[PDB]
Amino acid sequence: PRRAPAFPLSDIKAQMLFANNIKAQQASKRSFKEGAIETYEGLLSVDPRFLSFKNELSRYLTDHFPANVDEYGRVYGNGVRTNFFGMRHMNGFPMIPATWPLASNLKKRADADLADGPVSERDNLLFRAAVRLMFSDLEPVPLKIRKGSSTCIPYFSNDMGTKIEIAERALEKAEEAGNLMLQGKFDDAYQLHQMGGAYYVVYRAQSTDAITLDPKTGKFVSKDRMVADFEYAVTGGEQGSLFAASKDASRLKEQYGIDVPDGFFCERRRTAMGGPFALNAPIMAVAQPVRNKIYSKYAYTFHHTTRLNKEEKVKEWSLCVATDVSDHDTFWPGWLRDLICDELLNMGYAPWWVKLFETSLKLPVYVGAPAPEQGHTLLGDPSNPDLEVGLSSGQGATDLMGTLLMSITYLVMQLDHTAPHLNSRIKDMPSACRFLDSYWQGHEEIRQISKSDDAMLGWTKGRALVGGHRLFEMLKEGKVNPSPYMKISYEHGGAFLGDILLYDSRREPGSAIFVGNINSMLNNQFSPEYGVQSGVRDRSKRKRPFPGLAWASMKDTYGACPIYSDVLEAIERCWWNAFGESYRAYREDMLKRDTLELSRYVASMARQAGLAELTPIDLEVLADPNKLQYKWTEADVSANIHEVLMHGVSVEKTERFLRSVMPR
RNA sequence: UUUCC
Ligand SMILES: [Mn+2]
Repeated sequence: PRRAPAFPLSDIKAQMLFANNIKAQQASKRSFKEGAIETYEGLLSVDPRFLSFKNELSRYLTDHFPANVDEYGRVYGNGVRTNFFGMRHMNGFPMIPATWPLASNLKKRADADLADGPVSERDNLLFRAAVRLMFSDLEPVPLKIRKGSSTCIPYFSNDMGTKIEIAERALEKAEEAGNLMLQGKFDDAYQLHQMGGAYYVVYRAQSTDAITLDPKTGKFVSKDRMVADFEYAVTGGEQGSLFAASKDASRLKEQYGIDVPDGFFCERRRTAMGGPFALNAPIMAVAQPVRNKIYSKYAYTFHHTTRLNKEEKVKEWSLCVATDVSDHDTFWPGWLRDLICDELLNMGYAPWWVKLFETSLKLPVYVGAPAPEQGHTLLGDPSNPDLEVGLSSGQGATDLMGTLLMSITYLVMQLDHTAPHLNSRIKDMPSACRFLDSYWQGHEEIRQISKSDDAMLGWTKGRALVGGHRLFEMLKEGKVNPSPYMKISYEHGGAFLGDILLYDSRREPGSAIFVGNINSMLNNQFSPEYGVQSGVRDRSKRKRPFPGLAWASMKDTYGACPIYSDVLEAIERCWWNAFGESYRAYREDMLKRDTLELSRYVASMARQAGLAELTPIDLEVLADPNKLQYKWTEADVSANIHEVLMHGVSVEKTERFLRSVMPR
């Protein structure tokens, strides 16, 4: 297709994305920035002692605890699935350059031999059925907003009062805005109600990424991460180039005088997108009720909490297949957006709301700073949104879009390769709805537990079982993609939402158990994705509000990992060698301090009652709110704790809004 | 804070 139009920041189309206030203006111009993070209060990620510690711990653990993953990617034994060199990154310093987001993924999908629409009428009915079951009998709830999160385009406000006003105003004018859009008046909808414009593209760190130690050379090698330059991004890959970013950290020495030990690299950086809040609010007001519905009625498939919660479902299976999806967000198909919108209209959803929804999935993107001297460019024209970026992480229902796509993708996979006998049950909408309603409740011989791009597919005893083994074998072979919709493979070291499925000698689900991933404990403790932001007075607004609290939930979260004790002892030993102090004592102090600080934020919490009323989930979330995005949901956290991290808009205002959106 | 869901 055509190249997407691009506008420099000086152009009026990009200028219009940033309000006439300092924050917005600074956000538009912010140049590439890097620097060591404050891993913990008073400790830099590049502190010589800390890097020495990481070098000793990483080698030691890898040495003594080699991965235990079989030929089918099932993990067993020590519950270790890879080496421990992932911790060897100079946290805060990114690979250069970060990628330019692809303005269109049509070609990327076509070239990967993925379909440009439902391949059969059956699939078409299943995707639409997914829409009818998910968006049908919704109950209004307060629109909850994350504290400290930015409203992005055009105001970039982080003020709760301002966010609540923006959100309330948005639920009030959404109808008018959507109708303007239905008339092709996007500039009007944006100018009047700030609904439109673009996603603000930021780069986030994936603090740990694969690193291997070459036996032959004795040198460490970081996994190459391919990035697209501007030409490639605007032409959907027809021109320009895709090349490996540089993770080499040598530069830190001459540039900053930072000492770079051997085998330490710059961090992998991923794109994140901040949505224009006025547009997302009306979307989030529907999205939450949808989540509430699927996590309740379809809890079997979609509601995952503890490792035992997962385990109970999986141990009833005769076969469990741990899938992997390649680059889910960028391959997400715009045809599914259009299918979902079309089906919502068929269900009687307000056209103006569906239009807001459709538009949220075609919005231009404003690229900030992928590298020194690059960026500050708007891709796509906000006057007529027509990008096909795949799925924007900042869209108000991103989790649901990925979940709807994949859940049906896996079911189709199970039907195609193992359960032809179930096809006669999917003949029209009613029967498709009935079958999907039953499958999602775990009532069929083929099952799944999934979230966005993570899942485990199951087969009980029955006719499909033999096909299930063939599918598994096909995946192991890795020669033929089992799906026409996304690039599916098997996970090397099967895990689901953070918990590794630990298999015994029988290599069967019934005798397998879910254990915490010890490598994630290390990632969270020694390679956080953000510094402690000690300059942000209000801790509820920080990326890591109460880092110390994770120590109190550690045993609960990682206690079942086979080498749990071993890792804690190796840490203690190496921290001793590097700092001359006890890591455990260090964490107990942090734990006490954050525990005291926390009572300042929790009203119900006695001005010093312990952590007695808090669950392990509560703790992990207070230390890392991001887990409330990729792992758990509001309902999994104690109510008094939830209020620490979120604030809501009146139920009355959303109720009125929701009534005007929904069919009946 | 220096920008996400
Ligand atoms: Mn998985």
